[PDB]
Amino acid sequence: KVFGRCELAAAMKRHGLDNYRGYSLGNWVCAAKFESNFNTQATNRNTDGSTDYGILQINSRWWCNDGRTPGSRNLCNIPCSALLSSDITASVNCAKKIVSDGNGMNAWVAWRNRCKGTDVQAWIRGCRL
Ligand code: NA
Repeated sequence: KVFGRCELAAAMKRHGLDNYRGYSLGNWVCAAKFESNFNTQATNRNTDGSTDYGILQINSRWWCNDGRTPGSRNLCNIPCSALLSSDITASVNCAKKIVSDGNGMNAWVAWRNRCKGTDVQAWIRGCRL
């Protein structure tokens, strides 16, 4: 599923991401835009052989099991394919654990390089939220 901007904002708000650990909703929509272009089916391989999955590009090195990342962890206790679903529940619940791990949203390289320090509230402008 490719989400609309306000559609994703509304679903993220309903799942409790607005101001989660102090990050306003615009931060999460900005992160999703530059991580996956709002596409739940996005995948990208990393140099170490791990793979990033879903709308927030969650990494199999630490967070999910894809059966092809030996020696890795599965801290969200999910198969990585669950992160590709049109239902974003698993992605959001895993993201909540990531952002709580001490580095905040700096865990997402696209957020640090393209969202941090910008007017992130622009990403929810116009939405009925
Ligand atoms: Na893993």
